[PDB]
Formats: sequence, C-alpha cells, structure tokens
Amino acid sequence: FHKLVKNSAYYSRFQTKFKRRRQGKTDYYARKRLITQAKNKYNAPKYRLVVRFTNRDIITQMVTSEINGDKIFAAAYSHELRAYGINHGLTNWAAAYATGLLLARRVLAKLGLDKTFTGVEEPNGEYTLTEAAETEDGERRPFKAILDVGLARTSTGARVFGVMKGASDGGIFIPHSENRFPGYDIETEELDTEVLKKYIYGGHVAEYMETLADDDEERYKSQFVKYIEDDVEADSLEELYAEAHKQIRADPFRKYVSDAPKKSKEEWKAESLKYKKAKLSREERKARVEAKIKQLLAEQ
Amino acid sequence: AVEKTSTHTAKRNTDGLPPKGHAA
Amino acid sequence: HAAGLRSGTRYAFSRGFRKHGQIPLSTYLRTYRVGDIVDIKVNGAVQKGMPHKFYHGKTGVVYNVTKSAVGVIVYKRVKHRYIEKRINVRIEHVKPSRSREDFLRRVKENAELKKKAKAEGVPVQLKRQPAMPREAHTVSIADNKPVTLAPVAYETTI
Amino acid sequence: QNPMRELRIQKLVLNISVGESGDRLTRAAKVLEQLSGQTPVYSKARYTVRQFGIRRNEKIAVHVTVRGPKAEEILERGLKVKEYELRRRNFSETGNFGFGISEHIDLGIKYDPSIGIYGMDFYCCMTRPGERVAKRRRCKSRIGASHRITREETIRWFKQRFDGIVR
RNA sequence: ACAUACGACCAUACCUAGUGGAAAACUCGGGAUCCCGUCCGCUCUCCCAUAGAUAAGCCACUAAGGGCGGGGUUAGUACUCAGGUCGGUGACGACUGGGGAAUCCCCCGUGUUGUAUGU
RNA sequence: AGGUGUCCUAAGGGGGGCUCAUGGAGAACAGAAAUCUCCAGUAGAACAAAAGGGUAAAAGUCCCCUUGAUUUUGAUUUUCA
RNA sequence: AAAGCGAAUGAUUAGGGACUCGGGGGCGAUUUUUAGCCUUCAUCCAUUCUCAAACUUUAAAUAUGUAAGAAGCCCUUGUUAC
Repeated sequence: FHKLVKNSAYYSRFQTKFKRRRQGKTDYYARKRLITQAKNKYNAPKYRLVVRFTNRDIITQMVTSEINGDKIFAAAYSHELRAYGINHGLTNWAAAYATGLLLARRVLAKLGLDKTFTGVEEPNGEYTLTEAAETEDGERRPFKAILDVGLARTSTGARVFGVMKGASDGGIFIPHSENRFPGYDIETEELDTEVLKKYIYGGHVAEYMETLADDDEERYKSQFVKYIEDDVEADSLEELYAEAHKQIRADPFRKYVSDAPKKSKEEWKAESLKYKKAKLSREERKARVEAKIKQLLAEQ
Repeated sequence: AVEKTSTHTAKRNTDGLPPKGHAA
Repeated sequence: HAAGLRSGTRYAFSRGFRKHGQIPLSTYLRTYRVGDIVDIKVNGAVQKGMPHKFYHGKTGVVYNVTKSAVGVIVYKRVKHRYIEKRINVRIEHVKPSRSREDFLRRVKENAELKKKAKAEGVPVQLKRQPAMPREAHTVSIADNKPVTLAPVAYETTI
Repeated sequence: QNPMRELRIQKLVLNISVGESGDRLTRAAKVLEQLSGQTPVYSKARYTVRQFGIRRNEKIAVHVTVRGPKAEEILERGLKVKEYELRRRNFSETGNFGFGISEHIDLGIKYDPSIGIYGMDFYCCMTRPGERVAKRRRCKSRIGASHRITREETIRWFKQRFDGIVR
C-alpha cells in the first residue's frame, strides 16, 4: 500500500539534537555570540543579564560562562518584594523595574562599589547611560553587563526592557537605545518622556482600575479582588512604589520567611525517599514473564 | 484584501507544469 | 588533470556519521598563549579561515593571538630541505595537544622524588629505562594439571 | 473521570474556489465581507495546468476564518440548510468534519443581480481545551495519546448537541 | 533526595504503548482600556494570581517493545611487512620471523554532572 | 565520466518570523490533477551553473532597512625557483 | 586490503502471508458497479540466492606529525600610550 516510513532503519539513521534544544529553552545560534570573548583578552569574563518570565514570577540573574557550566554572581527573584512592601501585581512594569533596581544594587555592594556610582535616585523618563565619575584622582569606568532576552519577543513596550531600565538606573552600564521604550512614536521618531514616567510608577494600571470601576462594576470586582481586600486604591500606587525605592536602596539584604512548611535539608531528604519507586531486579523480571506465559496458556 | 504567502517551495528559475506521469 | 585548493578532499573535510549540525560550544571557551603546542584539525562546516589540506593533521607552535584566530608555526618538507610555514587558522579548527602533557607530569614527580629522597638518605633511581627480560620463578601444577592436545583431522564444512 | 475535556469550536474556515482570475474574485470577496464581518484573503495558484486553464501565481480562490460566538452562529445557519443531517463519511479519523452548499443564498443575503450566484465550502475543526502546549513558541511539545480526539467522539458530540442524524 | 533558572557531555538522554505523582515550584486558565501585531488577541503583546484541574505538558515505573551503549563469539580466521635456487606448465598455493580486523548470532544496561535560590 | 571564456542592485550586507519534499484522512461543481483543514514527516526539498563537501528558531523561505561590491599601504597560504 | 547489503544509494533471483476495487483474463444469472468464487500482474509485510574503480554503518598491516628539559621548573615584584 504505502511503504512504512517509521521503520527500524529510520531509527538507526536518526540523529537527535542538543538536549536543551529538544526541550526548547536555548538558542545556540544566539548563545554562541553572547559568550565568545576576543582572544586578545584572555580571562576577562562576559557578564550576562538573563530575564525569564513565569506566570507568577520574574527571574533575573547575573551570569558568567565557564568550560564546565555557568556561574551565578547574584540573583534577584521578583517574589522577594514582600519584605519591601509590595504584595500585588507581581508581574507589572513596576515589579520588573523594581527587581532590576534590586539586582543592580545587590551586585554593587557585593563587589564593593556601593558608595560610588549613585545612579539617579529619582526616576525620570529620560534616556541616560552610566558615565564615569572622577574620584580621588582616578577615572574608574563603570561596571558593564549585557542583556540576554532568551526566547521572548522583542517588540515595543515589553517587560524585558523594564528590568533592563531598572538595572541601568541602579548604576550598571547597560548599552542600549531608546527606540523600544513605551512611548516612542515611530511616525515622529521621538519620545514623549511623560508616558514613560507613568510606567515606572505604575500609573498605567491605576487608570485601568478607575476606568473599569466606572463602566463595568461586576468585572472590576472580579479581577481586582485582593486589591480591594487590602484596601489599596489607585491614587496610592505612586506613593507605594516610590516608598519601596527608599528601603531597597537603603538595604538590599532583608530576608523574609514565607508560609510554606519549613525544615532542615536532611529532614527533607528522608521525607522524599518514601515516595520513590524501586526498579525491578532481573530475577523478578524473569519470574513475572514466566507467570505471564502460564496465564496465557491457562486462558486458552 | 491580503495575499497568503504559500509555504511550498519551487525551483528558483523554472517554468514547468507539474510533472506527474501517474494516471490519466 | 587539475589541481585546485580542495582537490581530493572528499573524505577528509567531511563531518562524520551522526555528527552534523551544531558545534559544541566548549570549543570557544579555551584560551591560547604563545608557545603552546596545538594541532590542526579542520571542520568542514566552517568555511572562513580554514587551512590547506596539507596541514590537516600536523602539529605546531602558536606564535600569535588575534580576535578569533591564532598563528601557528609548522615545518614543511620540500625536496632536500625543510621550510618553516606561518599560517593563520581560526580557533574552530585547532585544539590543545597532549603531546607534552606526559613530559610535564613526569618532571613534577621527578622533582619531588629527588627532594624527598635527599631528606631521607637513599639514592633515587629516577630516570626511566626500557623493558628488561623477565626473571626466574616457579609454577606449581597443584589443582592445575596439563591437558594433552593434538592436530585435528580434515573434514569439509559446507 | 472527565473533569475538563469538553469540546469547543476553535475556528471555522470557509472558502470559495472559482477557478479563474478576474472580477469574479472581487465580487466573490464582497460576498464574504457581508457574511462574516472581516476582510478576506486571496490565494495563489501553485502549479499551472493548461487543462483547467490556470497559470501559476494567479489568484483563483478566497477564504476566511472565524472564531468564537460568531463561528457558532454561522455554523448554525449552515446546518439549517443541510437539514441537520450529514453522512458518516464526512468525519476524519482525527476528529474534524465539514460539508458544502451549492448556492450561496440558501440563507438570507437578499439577492442582488449586480453580484451573481456562488457556492461555499464549510469545514469545522474540533479540539479539547489545553492545546497551547503545541502552539506556544517556548518549550513546545506534542499532546499525549489519551488527550486527543478520534472520530467516534465528535459524531457522538454532534448528535446530542444538535439532535441530528448520520446515515 | 525533589523543583526552578543558566549550563556541560550531546540517544545509556530517541520513538511507540500502558499506569502513578506528599510538599512547594511549574503548567493549563480568566479579561482585551493602555504598549503591540494579526483575515481571526490562533501566535506575539498587555493585565489579574481570585476560582477550577493534574486531563495535557513535566517527573517516575512497566514492555521476553524498535533503536542505542558496553562485552563474548566469528578468530589467531580473512589480510598484510620481510625471506628462500620453496611446489606448480599456468591459475595460484604452502612454509619461516612478525603485526592482526569486520557481519550474522549471544549477554548486560536505559543517563552522569556544575553554579544559585527554594521545597 | 564531465565542466569553464558566463550570470547577479540583488542572486551582496544586517535583523526578525516560519519549515521542506512527500504520505494518510476529509470538504459544492472538483475528476489522477486547481483551493481549504488536521496528523506524520533527519532533510529523502532548496541553495544561478558541472561534480563533491556544507546547512533546520538556517546558509532555505517571506518581511523591514541599506550599498563593507568604499579609502591607505603592508604580512601570510596553494601551484612554486 | 578486508568486510557489508534480514544497514542508506544503486544493481539483482525466488517462493509465502495480507489484501480488490490498481490493472487483465474467467466463473456463479458474460447478470455485475456481486468488498462472491478463481487467478495474472501490481502494492505492502516477515524471509531468501548473488554484486559496486567513480557505494557504505565498520575497519587493518606497511608508512606519517609532535615530545622525551639548564634556552628547564617553582617563588616574590618593576615597566607600558595595550
């Protein structure tokens, strides 16, 4: 009829791709170009800013490459803004801009440059890069890092640029251009510099709250349930988000406890093992096969 | 008012009716 | 009869079987310095900065380092004399060689054997030597008795 | 156990193949505009064939896709023409189905002589909820064996919902 | 031990079929004013983390499964380097000093690991 | 056993989305073959031309912008004295 | 060189099982648009007899590149417009 394509031969000739390409998480055509270092410089590392988005969280890391695996310099999860006073809207621009600022100040203190490279300290919708600052007769060029957007799509106004903007304000020198920030009009090729500032303080969701409550009452209560529960109104978001900046820049090291059950690492190991499944031995496998033969004959 | 972009590929510079040879 | 730059390189520059597509990225993370011992092995999938078919398998010494390539020195044998050639190759075609690795390992132990022996008071016997003929020993036949063999007759198998 | 496996209408795709270029397309396109509410698409003849008399890269057909409540109501109109009866051979082994009509005004279009008369093709595709896994860009995969539709379910679903019959 | 993010070796990890999954994570999911893009909010983009479910993805186990990896047998066989005033009309073959493979067929196995945070 | 005295403002350069040939099953005229839909599909398609090598979120394919097909001289490779 | 084709490409001998609407020749009323009984090609599946200078998953013997240090190894710290 039709020759069977998926024959045994087909399997033998089949070649599989890389493991992470099978899973669909890495772009090796692009990874190759983020990590290669010009051979004139020998061991100067390349610093990548990686950003990933789950449904309920945003992951930001600072990474260097090594011949046996990557190395993590400093990590900043979005969900650790509970201590800083945020409990709602964990995946907005404000959430992204905040965790970007967090990681920037987290790495500087670790590497011993917190006193210098102040940054801006008052967000504004302006396009600026971190310039070198004269100190005690020394010109010290700022820290450098590059952005790794992964498999996401780079359109105008995506959140990937938000965390990027936060790191730049923190003091890390991230090279970029202002042609993708929210509020750039392609027809006039110029920013507006006030729609931008609304996006760092969260105003674009506050307008949604008030507009929705006016028109559709039942939808408004069904979407903003927990905003209402903790009685946080639209006019307080700017003060909330501005207030977060103060504590985070004051200290980026406060640790909080969550509501998940907690134990020591040894205790967990004993807990997990019970639910494991033990493989079968050769004698058991041979015995069960023997039984199956008898059963089939008995059925006949 | 829009034109679909066909996935199928054809030889770069050929002006040939489809070669079948099967059935009539 | 023709002589092109890649004449007769049908099987040399080819990739293997079930080795196609992506290049393992660990190649791009190695580092080289002048005086290192490298050996050339060309990859067919990369057409930029690749060497002539003669140097596919040779071994040389790095003498220059650049953005994405290294300069290697190798010795060519023309009739009745040697010449030294200086070629530029991309790092995708090169690899660090284990030719001197045995020498480096041996010299370290030699130093420390000599140091330790000088503190104790016994001679060294450090330099190696070839395989000498065997020495006398005894073989018992307890619980191992010999079996007698004999040639076998002729017979047709098909 | 069937917690959430209820079938839905992902989309309805319908097309008209006049088979020859010219103003027949433009008027045929106008038909789809008034019926659906969206703007249609033009195809391109892949392979020229003298027999039928068509050359390559010559627009010969039009089609449009619809999803949601619009798709439901358009499907309902179509089945009313077909008398809520279909043939057993109209269902694929994978779970899809479709049919066709002969003259485009078996439903209400209020005929005008400046357009003409045409015929349409309907084809309707089923699915189970949760098929983003095979269409999202990052971490793509194939739906598992158990969770895919076969022919017996769709006819079973169709019979109860519309109280139809199959021959 | 398990999960997530970035990886290394790149099927012992692939393909088909059947069963189970404490905790958290992950995922499906709900809406389309604003940024953004489509014939269609299908994909891409924005917003909510409330509600529903492990059905699928993911993880684990099973199959005298296909394939893959390691080993034995084929075998000191086929082949080959050096030698003789060795045999035979020739085709070709045996011997002396050395090196030495590959199918069919049989057995076993079904991923290992680095950095950071958390269960 | 065969091939060259050409061809290209894109068939060069950068970036971005997509996956092919073909087979199975369906849909008014429509049929062996026109257009639409789902599944499988390791390259069995395509890359100006002779043959060989190479390529799958591409080196193919469609879309957006350009002229590194520019200026100054040196070093090195194959044929080789 | 050898080896291989119940492994890709190409060449090539023979039975068996599954199928009829793929083609042809009959029979049951040549009724035959009867998924009937026969069958002759053709097509799939598990097997079988032979081959490749311009085929290959494998893979020798003989020959071939490099190294076997005092111009070596280890420790501290001066120069620079990179």
